Amino acid sequence: GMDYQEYQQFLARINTARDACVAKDIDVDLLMARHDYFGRELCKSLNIEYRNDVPFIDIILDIRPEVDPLTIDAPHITPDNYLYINNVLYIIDYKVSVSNESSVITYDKYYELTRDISDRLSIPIEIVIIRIDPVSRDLHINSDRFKELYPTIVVDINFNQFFDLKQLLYEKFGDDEEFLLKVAHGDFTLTAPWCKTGCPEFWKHPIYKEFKMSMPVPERRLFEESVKFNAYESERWNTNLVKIREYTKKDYSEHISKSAKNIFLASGFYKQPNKNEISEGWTLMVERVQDQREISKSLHDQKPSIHFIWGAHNPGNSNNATFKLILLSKSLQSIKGISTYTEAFKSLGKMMDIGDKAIEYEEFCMSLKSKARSSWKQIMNKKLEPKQINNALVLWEQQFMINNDLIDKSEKLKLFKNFCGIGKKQFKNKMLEDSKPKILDFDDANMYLASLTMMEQSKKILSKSNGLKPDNFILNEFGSRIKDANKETYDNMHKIFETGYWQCISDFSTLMKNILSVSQYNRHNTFRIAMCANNNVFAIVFPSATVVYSIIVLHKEEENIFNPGCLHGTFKCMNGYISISRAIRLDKERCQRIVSSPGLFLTTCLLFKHDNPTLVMSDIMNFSIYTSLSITKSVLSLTEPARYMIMNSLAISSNVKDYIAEKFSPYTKTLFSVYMTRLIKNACFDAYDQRQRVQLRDIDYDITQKGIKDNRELTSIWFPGSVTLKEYLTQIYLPFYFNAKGLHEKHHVMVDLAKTILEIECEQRENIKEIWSTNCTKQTVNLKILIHSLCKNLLADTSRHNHLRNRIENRNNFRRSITTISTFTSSKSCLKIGDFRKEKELQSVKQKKILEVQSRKMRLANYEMLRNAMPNYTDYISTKVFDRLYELLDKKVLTDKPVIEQIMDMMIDHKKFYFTFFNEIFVGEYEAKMCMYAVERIAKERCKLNPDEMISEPGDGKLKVLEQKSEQEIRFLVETTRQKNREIDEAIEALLGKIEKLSLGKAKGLKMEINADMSKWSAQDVFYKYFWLIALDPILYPQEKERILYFMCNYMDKELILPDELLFNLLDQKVAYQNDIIATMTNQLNSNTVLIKRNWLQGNFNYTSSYVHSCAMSVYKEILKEAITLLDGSILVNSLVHSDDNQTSITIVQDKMENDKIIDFAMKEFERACLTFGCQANMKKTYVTNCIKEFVSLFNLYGEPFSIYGRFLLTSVGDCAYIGPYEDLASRISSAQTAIKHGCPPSLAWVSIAISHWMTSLTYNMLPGQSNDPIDYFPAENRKDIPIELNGVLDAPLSMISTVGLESGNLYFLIKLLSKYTPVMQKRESVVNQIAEVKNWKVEDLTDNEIFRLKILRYLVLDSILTPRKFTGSLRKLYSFSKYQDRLSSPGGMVELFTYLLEKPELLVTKGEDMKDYMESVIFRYNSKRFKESLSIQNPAQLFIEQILFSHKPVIDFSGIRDKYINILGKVTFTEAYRLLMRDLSSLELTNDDIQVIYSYIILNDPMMITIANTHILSIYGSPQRRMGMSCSTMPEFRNHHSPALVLRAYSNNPDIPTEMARDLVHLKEFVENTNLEEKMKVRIAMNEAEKGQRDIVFELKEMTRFYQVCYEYVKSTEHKIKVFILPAKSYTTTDFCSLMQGNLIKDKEWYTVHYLKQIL
RNA sequence: UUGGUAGUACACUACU
RNA sequence: GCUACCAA
Repeated sequence: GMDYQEYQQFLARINTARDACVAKDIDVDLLMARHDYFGRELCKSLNIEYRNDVPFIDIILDIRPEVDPLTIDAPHITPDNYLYINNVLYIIDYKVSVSNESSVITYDKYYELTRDISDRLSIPIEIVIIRIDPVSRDLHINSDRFKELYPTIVVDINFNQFFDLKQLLYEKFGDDEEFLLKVAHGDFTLTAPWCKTGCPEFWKHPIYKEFKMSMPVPERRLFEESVKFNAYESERWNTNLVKIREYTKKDYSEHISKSAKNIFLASGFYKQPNKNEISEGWTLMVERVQDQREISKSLHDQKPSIHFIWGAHNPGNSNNATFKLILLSKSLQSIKGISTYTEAFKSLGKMMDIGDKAIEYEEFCMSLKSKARSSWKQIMNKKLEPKQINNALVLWEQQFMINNDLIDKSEKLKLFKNFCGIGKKQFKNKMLEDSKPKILDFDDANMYLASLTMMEQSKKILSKSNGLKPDNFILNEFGSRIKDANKETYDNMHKIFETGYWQCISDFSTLMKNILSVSQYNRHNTFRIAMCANNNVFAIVFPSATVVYSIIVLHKEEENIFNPGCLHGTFKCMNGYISISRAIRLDKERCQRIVSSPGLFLTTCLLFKHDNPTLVMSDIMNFSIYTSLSITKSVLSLTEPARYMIMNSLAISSNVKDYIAEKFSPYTKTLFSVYMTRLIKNACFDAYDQRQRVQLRDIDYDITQKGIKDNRELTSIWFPGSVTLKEYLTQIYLPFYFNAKGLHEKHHVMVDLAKTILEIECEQRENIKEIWSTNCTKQTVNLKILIHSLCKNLLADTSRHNHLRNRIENRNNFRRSITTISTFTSSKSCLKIGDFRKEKELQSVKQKKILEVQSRKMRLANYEMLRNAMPNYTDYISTKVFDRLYELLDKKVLTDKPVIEQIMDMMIDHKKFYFTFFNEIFVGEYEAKMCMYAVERIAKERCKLNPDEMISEPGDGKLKVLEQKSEQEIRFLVETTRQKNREIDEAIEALLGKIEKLSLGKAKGLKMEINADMSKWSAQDVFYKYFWLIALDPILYPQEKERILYFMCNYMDKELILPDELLFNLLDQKVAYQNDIIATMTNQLNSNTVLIKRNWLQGNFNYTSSYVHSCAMSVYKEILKEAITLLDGSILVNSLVHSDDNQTSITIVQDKMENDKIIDFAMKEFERACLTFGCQANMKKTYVTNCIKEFVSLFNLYGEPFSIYGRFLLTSVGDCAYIGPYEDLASRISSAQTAIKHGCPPSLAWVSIAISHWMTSLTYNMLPGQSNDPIDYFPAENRKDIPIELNGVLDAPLSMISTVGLESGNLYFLIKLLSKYTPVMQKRESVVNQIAEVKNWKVEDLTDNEIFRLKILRYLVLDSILTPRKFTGSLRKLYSFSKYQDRLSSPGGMVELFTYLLEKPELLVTKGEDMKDYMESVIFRYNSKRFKESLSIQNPAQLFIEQILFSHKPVIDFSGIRDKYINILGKVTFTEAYRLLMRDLSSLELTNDDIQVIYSYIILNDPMMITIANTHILSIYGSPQRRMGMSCSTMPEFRNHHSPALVLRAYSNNPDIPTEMARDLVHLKEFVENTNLEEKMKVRIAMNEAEKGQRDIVFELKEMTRFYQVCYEYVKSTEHKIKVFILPAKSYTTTDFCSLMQGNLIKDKEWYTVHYLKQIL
């Protein structure tokens, strides 16, 4: 082959090389040698003279000696060789390449540059590129004329020696990162392998053998060939892809064409909504429902539409608590007549009859309260003895003993067993496996009329004036701003607040708050009494998670009550009537929503009514009060399907028939549900009849006006009136968001989920046999089409970023320690398998002991078993992520080597996988999490490159993309139709019988929007298809592929673990063989596991699956395009993909076919496209329009963006962790912020903000006149002037609130001061200038309020403040906690660890890359009280009520607050904290320097706060204008290093442990010494210990922590988040965004232009 | 840890 | 579950 001396030299250089530099040079020399070697052998075959390089002037001098080299101006190119024959100049170049790319550039360059000289000399110059493929050895020559001179070229040439040399060089430097960078060139770069060896076990894996045998022989070879391929060692990175693509090209192209030709087979009759479709669907629905339910036509089977009866108040009587107590007692005893429970009721009134001894009652109660309020903790070891007060046995305020002297045992029993339903079961069952749930007959005539009268009656009663002042918190504290935003909404509030509706719901809320408060400490042998501001309504809280209660209403006329279907009986008493509701057993989470309901109801009504004069508020309220309060499964079964039913009904193409027939399953237990089912039914019919008004006709300015200039011509759904399209959509989609979470029980959501999973698995085992098919067989993939489409997409996507593998590694921290990755160190749940029999069986015993004790303590009248019955029980426990990492680190299973390297190892080591449900809906092992991390993050990055894949799109990016696509599509439709008819239009407008002939022949536009949904995405996918996605991937090495595929093989052998909960119930009633799917699939409860093969579990492979989804839509695009060119038309196809969400947009212009046939064609190919890739498009849900896009609950209407922003407003009432006034309010406010960027109008945002305040204050009894109300305790004559940190009212422009939330409260206050106290001459200056002028301020001139505020800002805010502490862990399952306990018990353990952390203070804020660092930082965490509390799951209802009940107890650690400004035993009450705060401030004065420090930490430290400050000062507003055409704009960056963890270590002073580390460190030190800190805490430490006379290791830790936490939040750069705002115009800069925001959020009806007087940022 | 004895604590309170 | 006392 090559020269031998030359060969041995290369072999010496390779052996000697120690540098990427040296090795790189060898690579170049090998290539250049190989190129020369070819040329020499090539020239020998052509029998011409060999020349390595030849100047072009020499070519001329040779063929034209008479030409003047000084005047010819020859090009500056150097061809390898040439040949002048027959007056034709052949320019030659040799290439050794498997690709033609080098040749194209060489040709284009040479050809272009030889044109000038060709024309001058009259010499034809032919450019000849002679290439040889070094693999096949085939020659390729472009020049047809050169092949005529050499029609037979033979080059017996062998490149084997060059391949061996290259291979030896590359093997030696394979791990050299620098080598890969230099060698790689230049559209593809790799990194070092993640592992050395592959996985031989893969090739023997039965599941691989299954995957193999299922393919034809060629595809087997190609798969094994593709796995063993690696781009690093190959000529090009894409050879494998290209090879496999070309092999499958024939069958692919035939599929595209065969499918495209189907356009001519379309009948044009596609699935389509109409009267009959709806009717027949409904018919089939009723049939199915009857099989599955027990239908009743009887009203007495009715369930409560609302868990509440109500009556108006009585101004004739007193509203004193004690008065009301007696009033009820007497009213109960004076019940007249005989009925089943009247004797018990009278007895109850007797048991709370304190007679006239009210003063005794009060003082007894206040005595008990004072005691309880004396302690932060609960009172212990002091028995509560009931006091005798008249006939009543009083245990506590409004708690009464169940006195057996005052009630017959026979009557008492009826009350519990039958009325309360406590301890009763009627098993009228015939076989072992025979009792269906009962519902009302929604389609019965009279049953409907029954529901209608309830709605009618409730309107007659609640519409009436409540006869109260409308005044309330929302109105008094936010009415002003709401009115200025929009007077209409202000008026609408009053309309509501004046009615019985508002009072009724407000009463239910207050009473429920009190019911819950009261239920907490209620005992098994006591009842309790709840009251509210309405002196006619009460609640009896019956003895015992849940509350059992009955509402009691006092009223004058007997039928004058609001009875939403839960009245038990109305009774005549002494001075009128008394009504009692059925006993209600309601879980406390529902109860908490009831408390919140006034917010929901107000929000709902104002929303539905907003800006619509056709709607009657009365009608709105009657509907809204039920949706707000009917917190039931009944309504849930209606609001979900309503979206699909109604939308399908008005769609171009859809399937109402099937959706209603199969999936609509009403649970009409209440009358309201029956009433609502009807509204939905009519909605569908009404929807179809106005279908043509929604869907656009044949139409640029005619299209956009429809959505922008939205006129009100559609029929309203839930109440009489007319409605715009937007408003129409809100009525359809909003109701789903009324629904509460967890309306289903614990046991019942699991069981349903378990059964579906198991059923699907069982179906597959017995029917699903095939993996591949060409006819879209159920749950199959078209093999060759998958392969070809993957190659094509893998090529296109990989080409648009050359450093992809690097991107993956860096963005997902593959190279870094596992201990530095959030998701691998989280507090999420995780699963581990092992032997925990003893632990659990001991707990089984200990649990039953505590059960019987409490069960024995009654003045009233099993794991071990499981594991004896189950031979194959896979034992397990659920721990936390960080805890499992600790354990594995501790047992040296894991290490702190790069995470990706351990993942690779884990893919071989973990052979058996397990998953289960929660205590991402599946919990997996930590090991499972590691493996899938690699696969999904690889996919993640390539999804980001793929332009159609959107699950990878960061932030709010989707809403902006939808808009860009739809504005691109309106353009295409318009311009394309205008250009196709330019000539027809000209002939027409030039000139009625001959105009008509021409107007038919013109092209018609077709726009269709496919809003699609995929079916059983994860449960019925063809998981095998992803094997190719891995094998074909060029960025993966063979060793990496082998391990990944071995994992995926194992993954298809994974097992689901059935929670013991499911297994008990079945064993409990297992007398013999049973057919329940759970027992069936467990070999009759032999195992607690089931093998789950084909179902990859929901949430685990989203990116991977979403990438293939994109591939399926790329085939779809090609089919539609080919189909339309057969009609010589134009087409634009766009597709947006998001796991099981798909929005595909088609725009067509053609003149040979009716649109109905194109629609019919397009949908069938959509269905087929999904199926060929193993996806099942769901046509019950999938619907088609020509104007409305829907994608992941985002809309685009005729080009304009649209969102159901209401859903965020409804969640702004319940979302908080219940920690404190400031935190809770912050949490609730962020929902209003979200709604704003989603298009919420100004006035409705304020209502949300108002409600948020109310709920927050309500939680801590801080409302006006309430105990913890701080107004009187501070220098302020208005809530707006009291700080936000002390639960003051928020005061700031809405534009500012939107951008920076609660922190705007202070920021605005500081801005008011600048506007007031800077000199008259400086007022028009920027912020920085006005802050400098603070040194010329007079503190003495400031008002008391202003100094109070400033003092708080200075000494408290710098580095939330009034946060209650709780006495509370139950952390037995945490491995790391047990170790923390070993260290507590160890003699010097903890001090040793505290010491270690002070030495490495980096660990106080971060977690080091080191293992030891991590393990020791975790043990440390446990020393924190608040951390340990986080690990235990907490019921939000219990968090809510605990906060209420402890409101008067001392829960403020003021000593923790006070110490921070110095240079008392235990806890304190809220109210006492206020007082202590004021006192301290009085003796702590405020200087001009202090005020500057305030401005510098708040304003000047944040570029955002500077900008926002300037925007408010320097702005001036232009005249108002309408809102027309809203646009999506991304929020720009305002703010302008290395890993914070290491940077902080360097600080404690060696940038070593590059130079840039010092660069970081230098300006970290500047931040320190300017606002001195290093010297501040050193002094602060020295003081504390000198006072104590001994070292205080705790205080030193606290100080250090905050010192370094300040540094941690200074160093770390925040990655700019993508958040998109709907605005009146487009924002192109930071200046635009502020002006628009500032100008868009002031008035509902109009918006303003905002200009500025000076520079801003 | 086991066994025994005795307990297990609090809001609304309102123009109505 | 938590608390106080007692016994091992």
